[PDB]
Amino acid sequence: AAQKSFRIKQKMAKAKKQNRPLPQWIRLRTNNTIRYNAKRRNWRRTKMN
Amino acid sequence: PEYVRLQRQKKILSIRLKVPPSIAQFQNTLDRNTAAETFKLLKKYSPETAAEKKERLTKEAAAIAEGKTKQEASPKPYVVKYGLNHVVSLIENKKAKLVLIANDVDPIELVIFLPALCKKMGVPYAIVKGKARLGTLVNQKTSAVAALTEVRE
Amino acid sequence: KALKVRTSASFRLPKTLKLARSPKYATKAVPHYNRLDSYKVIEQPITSETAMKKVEDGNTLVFKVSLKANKYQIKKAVKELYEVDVLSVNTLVRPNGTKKAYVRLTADFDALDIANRIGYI
Amino acid sequence: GAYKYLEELQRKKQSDVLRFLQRVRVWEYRQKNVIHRASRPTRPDKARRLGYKAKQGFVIYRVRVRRGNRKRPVSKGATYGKPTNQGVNQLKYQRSLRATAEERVGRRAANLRVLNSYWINQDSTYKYFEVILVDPSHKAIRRDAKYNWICNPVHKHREARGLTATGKKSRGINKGHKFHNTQAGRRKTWKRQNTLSLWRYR
Amino acid sequence: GIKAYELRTKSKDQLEQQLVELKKELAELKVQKLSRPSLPKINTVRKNIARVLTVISQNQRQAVRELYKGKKYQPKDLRAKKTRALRRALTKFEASQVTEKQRKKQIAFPQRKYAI
RNA sequence: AACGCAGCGAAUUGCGAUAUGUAUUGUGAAUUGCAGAUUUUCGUGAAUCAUCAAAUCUUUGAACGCACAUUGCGCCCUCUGGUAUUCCAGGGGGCAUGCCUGUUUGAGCGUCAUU
RNA sequence: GUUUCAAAGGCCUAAUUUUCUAGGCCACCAUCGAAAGGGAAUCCGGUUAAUAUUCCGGAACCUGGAUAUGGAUUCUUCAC
RNA sequence: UUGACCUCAAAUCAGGUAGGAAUACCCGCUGAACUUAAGCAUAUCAAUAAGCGGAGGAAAAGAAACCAACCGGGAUUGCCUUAGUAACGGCGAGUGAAGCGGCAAAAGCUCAAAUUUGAAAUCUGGCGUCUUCGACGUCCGAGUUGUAAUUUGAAGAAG
Repeated sequence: AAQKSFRIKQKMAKAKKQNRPLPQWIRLRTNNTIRYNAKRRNWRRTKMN
Repeated sequence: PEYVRLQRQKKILSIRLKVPPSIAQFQNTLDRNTAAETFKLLKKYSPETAAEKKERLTKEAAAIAEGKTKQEASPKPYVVKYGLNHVVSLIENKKAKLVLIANDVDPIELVIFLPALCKKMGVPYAIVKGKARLGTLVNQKTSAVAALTEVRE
Repeated sequence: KALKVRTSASFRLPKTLKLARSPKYATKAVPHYNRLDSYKVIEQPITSETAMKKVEDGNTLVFKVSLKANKYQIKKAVKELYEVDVLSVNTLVRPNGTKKAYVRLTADFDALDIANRIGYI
Repeated sequence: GAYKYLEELQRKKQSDVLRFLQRVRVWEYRQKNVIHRASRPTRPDKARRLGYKAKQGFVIYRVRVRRGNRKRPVSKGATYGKPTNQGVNQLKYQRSLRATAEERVGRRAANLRVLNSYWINQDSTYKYFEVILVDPSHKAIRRDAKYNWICNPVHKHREARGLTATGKKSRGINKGHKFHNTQAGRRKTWKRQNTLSLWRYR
Repeated sequence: GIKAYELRTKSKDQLEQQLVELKKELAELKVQKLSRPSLPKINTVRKNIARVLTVISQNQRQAVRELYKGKKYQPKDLRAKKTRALRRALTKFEASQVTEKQRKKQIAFPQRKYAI
């Protein structure tokens, strides 16, 4: 909202980096049952704070 | 301050109310001229300073090793008696000759009954100003009571 | 006897001899080394395609700077490491949460010549 | 034997000498604060019979507490229940005013440990008590074997749990046929005899 | 790369030069990291920075102990940690310190041995 | 509790600008999805190993200089810069509250002796 | 409850020219509360795929530090 | 004019100490109603849930101001019995112990109140030195309005 605080901007900085798809080289690991990232966020669908 | 207003009003509150005869007798204190002669006497027969006790114990250790003599060595001390529980026992057995009681003990209950005890046994006693001044002759801050028993001829 | 004369009707706290510290043992034992060093403040040189355009034209080199870094400290850090006299400093915090410091040098030192020395261009 | 004279003199409370001293002392304690530090014991005979010793470690504290009953704190006397529990004004507190006095000084002086309390004086609005304390961290109390036991970790807040002289009276812990429902423990005894004990072979 | 046992014998000034030289290598490799896909050389050099800082901190803390040895009262970090409850509780000198009346009681009538 | 750290990780698992760890001890050659070394491979030594007694430990929190929808605003000692006991910045060390034991300055015709 | 039936302090000049000591005056009192109230001082032209009263060019202004040149003032003086 | 004493203060004085967490069990305070009585008000659920304070590996209790009426037992704690009994209760519904007896385990003790009075004999801190959970020596302070030794009712003290 333009005039925002530093404590708020620090949380939104995380939300940028965490929101990204599953890297491919992890899927070739031994045992590994993971396929796609469950914890994923879109701005229209779900909100943060 | 509040502590100054307390002690000044505590002086007044005791005076305005009718005090009983048992508390009232401590106002009858020893006068200035007679008192000075008493403490001139009692500064003789005063106890040992800490250095003079160390002087005596070195003389004790010398004579015991080479001589072997206790009970007569380092003569017999003539000294003033002090401490409340210590002094009360001497008055109870008719041993004390003179007694000096303080006028400003914190609870009066401690020292109020001593005038009645000395009456029954027929012991000379005298209330005197300054619990501090009884302390000065006995290497103490405050003494409360100070009595005599033994004295030179 | 003979009271202390006093004009005022108030009574205040008389100031007393306030004594200083003089301890028998140190609480810390070992004094800690420099928290923020010259190398720790300025971390990386930024090599985006926009930054190359500023180095040639504007006479300004750009850095990725650590958080907890004043414009006094960044001016001292660049002066010590690369041996250059700095003109001005401008700083911003990126959206990802990392500080960026635009640094403009004086007319004596060329930004392009020092750029090829450090590594990138 | 000076203390024995005070032991007998204190009992004669309605005398001329003591009713004077009682009224002079009770005024002084009102002007001072609710909880405040006392320099020496007011009753020197009474203190040493409860384990007081004049040396570095032992401490005395005066304290004032309100008289009368406890009131039920519900607003406007609205209990919300059956007629049995509608009482408000005539209900009473289960611990004594000694225990209330002993606990308040414990919260102020947390580092100290409570040993005992004794009655000084009273009026219509208040009662007065003098709680004696012991410092466990001080090295005189730690080394000397007579007063070492108090320094142990099991004696942390004796006043709160009710392990003092007044506490064990209020709990009702005495040997006798009169004391069955509370003796070992009131809730402990209830928890024992309201329980179904079953073995492997019935 | 660097061994820890080699850094024990060195003086105070030698470790200070060693540390400054390692930081310059770390700075130069971070420039290479953005002009190259992969670079596992960066891992080994920053382990060596941690090795030197560990050796310097030991020599200082040893020197503080060396002067404080003998006397009462030392820094709280250098004292015995253990735990809170044991540290406040009584020592082995204390508790065992029993009164004078039960010294004479223990000597006179101790627990004697017997059979049958 | 927040925010960070892997050659390529978003989560989980570990750790704190010495950041998937450092030193110390034991075992004796791995780790492995793909790289890359290091040759350390008859060794004072591989390892996401076991072990664990020396250290590091961001910002917080009982949370402690005063505040805290603020990365807000001060004060003291100390070394280095800009001409500097007083102004500006930088590196380091400190300043909460109640209660106890002692130390040093004190307040009160509360009260004692001496000029 | 927030100035009370509290012993509630922080502001200036020398002394001393070790930089630590002396002068003094004055006194019912924390701290948070407004990105529309109060409030020290910046404008024009240019430039980016996406930023600007914040970068570049050119012209100003305030607050806090230091300080010396010119001018003014001075035989009765702090201007006519 | 100078120095004491008693009460009360101040300091970023020297050195210490208290808070929060977890809460199965343990020690206290506080305290309901649904329900049962075929209704409902004493009663019952219950001296219980929720709420508040405080501990430890255990806690509490404990060396008789006891139980008995026998040819008398002998600190506390728990298990088997006593007993669904003696009592309580709109004597309705319902509630309800303890002594002896047999076992598991057993351990006893300390202050105050007397004068060392031919010697405050006692203790904290400071400074120094050692074999450093301490010991020895020395200097102020605490304290005679009572710190050591001596004695605790089973006794015990002075000759």
